[PDB]
Amino acid sequence: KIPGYTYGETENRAPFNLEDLKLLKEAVMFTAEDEEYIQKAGEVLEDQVEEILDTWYGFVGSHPHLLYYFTSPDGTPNEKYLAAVRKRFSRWILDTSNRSYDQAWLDYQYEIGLRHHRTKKNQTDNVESVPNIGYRYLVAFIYPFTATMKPFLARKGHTPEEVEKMYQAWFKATTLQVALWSYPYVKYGDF
Amino acid sequence: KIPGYTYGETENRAPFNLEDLKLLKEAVMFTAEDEEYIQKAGEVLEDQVEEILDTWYGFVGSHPHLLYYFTSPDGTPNEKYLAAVRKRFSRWILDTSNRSYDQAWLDYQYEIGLRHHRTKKNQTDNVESVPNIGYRYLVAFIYPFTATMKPFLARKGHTPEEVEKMYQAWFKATTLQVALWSYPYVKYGDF
Ligand code: HEM
Ligand code: HEM
Repeated sequence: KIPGYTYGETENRAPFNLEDLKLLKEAVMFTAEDEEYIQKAGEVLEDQVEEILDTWYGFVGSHPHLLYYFTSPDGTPNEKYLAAVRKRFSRWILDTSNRSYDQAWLDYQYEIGLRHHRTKKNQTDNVESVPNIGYRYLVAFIYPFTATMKPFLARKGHTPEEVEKMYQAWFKATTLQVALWSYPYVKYGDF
Repeated sequence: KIPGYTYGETENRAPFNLEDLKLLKEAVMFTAEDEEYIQKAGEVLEDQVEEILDTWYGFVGSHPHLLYYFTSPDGTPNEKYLAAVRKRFSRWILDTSNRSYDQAWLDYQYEIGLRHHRTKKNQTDNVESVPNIGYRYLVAFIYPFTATMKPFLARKGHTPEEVEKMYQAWFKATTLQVALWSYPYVKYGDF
């Protein structure tokens, strides 16, 4: 098992439903054409995942104000936290590419947003760390995550158009997901 | 002479400062190299601006749930609302390419986020319409805005190199800006 990973077992039901989902997917231009390529993207990404996270944490860990979010109260990086989160992140990359975007998925998007927000942050791994990830970086992270991703989508031998649609499906998925994760951060009624 | 366009005149100081902006630019990977390239995006965009809004309002306009936020209580578009908003939106495309991202720029980012949130929505043009634009769509719109932008950066004859640099800079500026806009949506201290 992957510790802390509780997909389909949140227990706890999302405040947004499947109609909300249809409507947000439309805002983000996500169609059945995108579900083909997001999963195609899975195949291309599966065995590259370790190297992706190395480029990811290499970006986080090269900025103090972002590494911050992984630190012990003494301002040193919690190595256990980093490594515990790394694994669920790994699994998310795959989930995005493999789960059906349904009630359970939605329930876990609620979960994940709660884990970034002060509501649930740090309870999953029983670490002591910063209480809240300020929402501004969640939005901002949309850029580096998407953009780091692009080379990795090519590397496994794919024709610019194959890569551009995989990329775009990934861009939309990320945006969509983040948008959903904003729920706990937003003043009630403004979501 | 653009009604309700109050850039530099907001009377109204932003709750995020310029060190916040440096850190957020950093999350978004935005550097001096991007400064140059949005600037260059501007020369390309300037004389296409009208067609971009036609592409843009076409998107808002074929989704009832999105046109929603421009409608009068009876559920029709407030055409006075769209025309007034379209002018300010025009100038924003230009401002993103043209202003230094300084304290002024930042004060107006605050303002704009207030005009989307219930705080100020509908007051600029003195109209009756819906009270709040739910934050979920603000984030979601990052994708359509960015992606609908790419083909326009290509139509003035530039290399897939230059065009890729101008696109990236735009994708970064948009995300960055939206991230800032979320402020009045987000519970206090969670941003
Ligand atoms: C593109 C936006 C982001 C994506 C796609 C993303 C993805 C993820 C995923 C998949 C997890 C683990 C999910 C799980 O628990 O099952 C996670 C947790 C975490 N991420 Fe993010 N993340 C984003 C933004 C950020 C930002 C901006 C930071 C700031 C450094 C950050 C730092 C963390 C931390 C500290 C955790 C552990 C949360 C906890 O204590 O449960 N993430 N993220
Ligand atoms: C990438 C995301 C978005 C961008 C770049 C953007 C851009 C803008 C700009 C530049 C303005 C004029 C600001 C000014 O007065 O100076 C505006 C206003 C407005 N936009 Fe957005 N916007 C975004 C998201 C949305 C969404 C999701 C909707 C929903 C349909 C929307 C609907 C509106 C409305 C109704 C106003 C008028 C607000 C008021 O009453 O003053 N916008 N937007």
